[PDB]
Amino acid sequence: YLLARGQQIKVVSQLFRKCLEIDTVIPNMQSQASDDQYEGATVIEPIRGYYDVPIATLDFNSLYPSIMMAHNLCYTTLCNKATVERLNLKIDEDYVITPNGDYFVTTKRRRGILPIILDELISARKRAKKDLRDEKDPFKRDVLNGRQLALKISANSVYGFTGATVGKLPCLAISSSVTAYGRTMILKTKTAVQEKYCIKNGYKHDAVVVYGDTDSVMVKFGTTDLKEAMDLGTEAAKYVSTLFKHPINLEFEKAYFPYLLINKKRYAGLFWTNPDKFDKLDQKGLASVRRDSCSLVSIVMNKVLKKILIERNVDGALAFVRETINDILHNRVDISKLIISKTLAPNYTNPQPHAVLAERMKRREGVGPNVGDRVDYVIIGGNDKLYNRAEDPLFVLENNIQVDSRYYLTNQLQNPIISIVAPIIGDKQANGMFVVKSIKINTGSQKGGLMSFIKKVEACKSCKGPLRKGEGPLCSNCLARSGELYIKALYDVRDLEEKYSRLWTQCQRCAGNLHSEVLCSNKNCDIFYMRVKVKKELQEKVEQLSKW
Amino acid sequence: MLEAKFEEASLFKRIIDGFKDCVQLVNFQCKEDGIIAQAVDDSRVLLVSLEIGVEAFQEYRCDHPVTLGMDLTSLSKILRCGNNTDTLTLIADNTPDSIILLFEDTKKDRIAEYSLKLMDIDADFLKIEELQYDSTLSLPSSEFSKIVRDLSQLSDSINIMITKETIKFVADGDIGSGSVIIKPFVDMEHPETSIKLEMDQPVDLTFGAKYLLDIIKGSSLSDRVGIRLSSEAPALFQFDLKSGFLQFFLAPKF
Amino acid sequence: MLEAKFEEASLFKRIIDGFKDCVQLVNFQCKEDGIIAQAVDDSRVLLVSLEIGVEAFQEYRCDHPVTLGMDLTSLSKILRCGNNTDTLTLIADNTPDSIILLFEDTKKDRIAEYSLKLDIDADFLKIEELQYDSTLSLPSSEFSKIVRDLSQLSDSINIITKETIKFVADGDIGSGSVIIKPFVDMEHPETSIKLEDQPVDLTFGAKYLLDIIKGSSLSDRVGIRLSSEAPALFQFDLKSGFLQFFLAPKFND
Amino acid sequence: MLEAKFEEASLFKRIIDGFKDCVQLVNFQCKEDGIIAQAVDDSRVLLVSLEIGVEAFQEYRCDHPVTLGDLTSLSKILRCGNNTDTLTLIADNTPDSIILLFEDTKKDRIAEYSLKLDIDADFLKIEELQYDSTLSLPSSEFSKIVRDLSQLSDSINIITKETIKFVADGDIGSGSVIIKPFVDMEHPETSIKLEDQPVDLTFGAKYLLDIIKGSSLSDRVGIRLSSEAPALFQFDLKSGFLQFFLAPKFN
DNA sequence: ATGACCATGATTACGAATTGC
DNA sequence: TTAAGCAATTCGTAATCATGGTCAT
Ligand SMILES: Cc1cn([C@H]2CC[C@@H](COP(=O)(O)OP(=O)(O)OP(=O)(O)O)O2)c(=O)[nH]c1=O
Ligand code: SF4
Ligand SMILES: [Mg+2]
Ligand SMILES: [Mg+2]
Ligand SMILES: [Zn+2]
Repeated sequence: YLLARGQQIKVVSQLFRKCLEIDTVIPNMQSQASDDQYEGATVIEPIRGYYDVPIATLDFNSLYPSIMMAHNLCYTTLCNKATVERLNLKIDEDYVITPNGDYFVTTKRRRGILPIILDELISARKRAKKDLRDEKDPFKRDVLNGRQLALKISANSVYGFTGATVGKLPCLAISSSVTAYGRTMILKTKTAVQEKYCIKNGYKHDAVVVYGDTDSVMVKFGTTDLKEAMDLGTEAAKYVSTLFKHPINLEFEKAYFPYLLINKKRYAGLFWTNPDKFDKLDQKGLASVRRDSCSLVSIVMNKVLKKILIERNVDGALAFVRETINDILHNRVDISKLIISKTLAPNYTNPQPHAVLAERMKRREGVGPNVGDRVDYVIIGGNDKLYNRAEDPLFVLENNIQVDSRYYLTNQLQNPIISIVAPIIGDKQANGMFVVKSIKINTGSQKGGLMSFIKKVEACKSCKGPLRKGEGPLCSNCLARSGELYIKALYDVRDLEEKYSRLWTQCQRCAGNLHSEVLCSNKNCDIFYMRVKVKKELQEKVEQLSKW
Repeated sequence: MLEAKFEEASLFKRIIDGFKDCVQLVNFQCKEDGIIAQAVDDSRVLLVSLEIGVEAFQEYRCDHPVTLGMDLTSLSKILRCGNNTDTLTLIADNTPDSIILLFEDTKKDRIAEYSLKLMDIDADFLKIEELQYDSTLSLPSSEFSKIVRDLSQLSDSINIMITKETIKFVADGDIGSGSVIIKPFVDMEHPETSIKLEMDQPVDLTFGAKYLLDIIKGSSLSDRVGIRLSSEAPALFQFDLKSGFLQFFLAPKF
Repeated sequence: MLEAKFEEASLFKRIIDGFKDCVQLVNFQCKEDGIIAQAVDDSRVLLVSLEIGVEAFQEYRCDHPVTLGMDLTSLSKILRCGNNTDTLTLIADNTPDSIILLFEDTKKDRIAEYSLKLDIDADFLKIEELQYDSTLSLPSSEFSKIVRDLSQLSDSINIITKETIKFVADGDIGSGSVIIKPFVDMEHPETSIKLEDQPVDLTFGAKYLLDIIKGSSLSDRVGIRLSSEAPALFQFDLKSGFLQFFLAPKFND
Repeated sequence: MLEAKFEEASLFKRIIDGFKDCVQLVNFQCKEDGIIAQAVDDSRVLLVSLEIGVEAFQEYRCDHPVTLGDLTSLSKILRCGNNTDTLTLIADNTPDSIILLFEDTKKDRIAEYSLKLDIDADFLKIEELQYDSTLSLPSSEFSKIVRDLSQLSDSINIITKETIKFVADGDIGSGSVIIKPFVDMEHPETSIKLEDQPVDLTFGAKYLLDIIKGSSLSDRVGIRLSSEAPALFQFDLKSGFLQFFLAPKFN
């Protein structure tokens, strides 16, 4: 069942078991047609900017399961006004009302079964996290993290199933009640941590809730010190948990010394769980940790955030961005780093690039990616709509068709880099460095409908003077630079031949064989898409050096 | 030092707007006999090639072949800032970092000195491998533009049938079809309305309308267009100038 | 075959200029005396009726009655390909599956043949009102002006008192009232305005009025007939026929 | 009761269309002499002041001084006015709306419109200052120059040695246009005026693009520049003027 | 001469993808 | 017969609407 069935069958089995052990029968409620959406959470406004002050982070321990098991929320505790009036139940002792308006009964009347299921799931997650705590290997650390992450999905899948209209026993009352409770709880903890930690009570600064993501509140205490910020965050989380029901508990999880809040549900910073060394560099929602963006953007954003947060030198970051722009414009970026992957869908109303690509591959090759497969492509240059400009990276590598470098500069790399460097250097200074001051039109080995039977008049060098009737790589006007252009060409050829040798010898070492031919189709190797590019470029540069 | 003083800015404005959309970055080669610039679109099926001889200009002080990395959008923005009574002059120093454009009005008035930055497009200078075309037809440019427009309104693939001395356009779309059959016309009153077909070879070729929609934009410079067609060689659309041409090279889709 | 040749290509264009915006699909029923076609909007508030006689043709031959229904947006594309010196000619065979439009000149042999695929299974033609309580006539450009002026202030326009044409519209930003009286001393047989029984007071929908006034291209004089609790008649005169619009009023109490 | 009778219906139309884009809510303070109206821009950088005299109306009663507090609604109503029409403003005592009578020479065509009028105008104290430079040039020339130089940059640099120089330095390049006063042509309307101290200010392009929309009331536009005060852009009327106060950019 | 009509930016809407709780 | 939830951003393409350039008048 774990491979051909979703998360509903697990909660169904748990519910049936707990019911059988409690003398209860689950009705066969005919599933309603569908629904649009009910009211979820209330994500706080993200005060954007660059924050060098340590921002503590306080989040809830399994917010929705804690809310469920804290208020006796279940199917078997769901009363209404008529029921409480007929039974004459006292308020606040026998029955309670949720912020959504629904009625439930306290644990004094009947213990639910969703609380028991959630107790089981959180007691499993506790040991799954303890095992990660007592573990050293980073790969095994990630494995135990994935194991823990799958035990908090099911604990949240309980609430999801109670709120899932498509599926058996859809009780939207309980899902709406837990969402209302969560919203009110984050609002109350924001108010409390802004009230207690201020000037009047005897603190240095005014604590401000910088950002909130429905369970967390990134309070900024103002103290530039980091250890003091961690201690204050711990004290604040403890005081807040003091003001809630037993299963609920706020915990100080992390601190962000350099904090860059890009937008809503999008930020980055340094993970400080210890006041002596940062753990990692987070990237929430940014185009680097996404999958519908070429890996070049990911690498560039990683390096830029490393230079800005870890090393704190914006000048080097801007220089690297300029170098990357120059590489993009001059076709100095490998095809492997310009590959965008998108998950195919069954039906498409608005045509998409990967859908049309898969259709063209089926029409051309003989078989294409079915639904659910991640189709990868690059954006070739053209005039028509973008969905008509997308090609298999192997087809591009074979046919040598040019890549739309301006597209990758403006549509892929411009916006994320701008959004991450603007809070530091301003909007205009950040956008100025994205002007196209240089271009390299390849127009090479593209023999096709028109790119065939065309000449290259071989204009002069360093001046492009068409009056090159006199033979030689230079015209009589700028002949005084005949000792520098040769140096440039020769050093280009040197770099290219060194790289070519390294790549092909490396391919032979990988193939294990030396006396045999290496015909490798592995397109997931970084050196793939690069050996052929370097071979072509070295061929052209050597043919250019042969003019002297 | 290049100093190309024109006679009227509208000439150069139309020259640029004729192909500012298909291509966007060109290399203008100001040599010792005028200006010449060729480029190819990103689809690599359209090749624009412009030649303005020194006769079209009024003054030409360029003594050393210089190159200008023109971005057509910025240059069109600059040219839109010109009047219809100005003698636009393009000036450039020895090593050009920027180009100067002066729309000095004939009557003593406000001179308009704009300094447009230049780039280095680092592209190759191409040239068509010539061949005796199968049919070199001449046709009034306005009629050709109207034909392309109303036909492309239907479908996205226009076909040309040059047979038995009657130029024929056909287009088969989803909503229907459209077939224009113009006979070879000749008259003494209107020299522009002149169509003289060549029976050298019958030509049945189909081009994408997405490129003819850009070809027909340079229809204001030349009152008549010369279309050279060949079943193997790529078709040519020549818009003749006062001392040059704005000829496009298009290849039938296949 | 079906041979219907218009005197000028620019006639069919203006004829369809009224349909294109409001009418989605229409089945043209050809006869031996001319062409007629009707349709109703998807909301069933406005009814269009086309009547084109032979007198607006240089030659007509429709021996057998024909019935073809197509799209106006696609047909308008075909009609826009017509020069001001060409002659339109509808061409359809027996039981047509597609219509053929033909443009020809008179000094240079230029044949422009366009095909157009054509059926909604609906040929409901119903007209009931033949007597209205008031009849008026005014320039087509003047009425459209008042209509588009009043539509800016509200979503409805109320049009009739003794010997006066009143146009009133009340909305959020304010109100607007235009009162036009028939007598004019201009002595021009076109910009004149006539009015001929019982007071009429009915409010219509602006959007429908905007779609109706777009028929001002067919002629230079539109007649408006009003009748309480009856769809008004918005007719545009034509040399051999007319294009009349039947817009139903709104319940006001 | 306030009852104005515009000489031409197109007059008030051009008057409102010259500034209906940079401001949304204005108060028309109508008095015995005429109507005064001023308001700040939505971004609070552009100040406009409207002045109309009794000399531009065929009949102007204005019994009591009343304040007329949406430029969009006024423009939508004024759009109905045709050429052969005499727009008549009508305001009662303490009004909540306003009648705009579009009468015609032919008394068989009458069109009246009512427009619902609360604006808390932060009334500023405008005062005639002694500006460093006082020039005047044709309105079509200035509008053309601004439309030209605004494409190159968002900021425009404007007089040294009795000669103005419009310069705009952007990213795609820079543009320069020289300016010399002259009255050589018999017609003066195409003449350039200029009068004390060198001045070099820089204004945002967008506000200049909104101001040049006032090139529909007069064929000339006067410019008064001061290094320590916002500029003065005024278009002359037969019975008043419509002036603009633009705050320059930072140095 | 006056808007007419075609062409060209702003603005809105929604599909599609992915990630954040 | 079977499928956890919602909130949020970003990008592409179309539809619609304001506004200017040029033409029959
Ligand atoms: C990830 C995820 C989360 N939710 C909801 C449910 C409540 C909130 C809290 O989620 P969170 O990942 O931060 O972790 P959390 O459990 O709250 O806390 P701890 O790691 O125990 O401290 O988000 C969900 O419905 N489906 C999901 O897949
Ligand atoms: S490209 Fe990769 S898989 Fe192929 S030979 Fe080189 S290293 Fe091995
Ligand atoms: Mg949490
Ligand atoms: Mg969270
Ligand atoms: Zn040289």
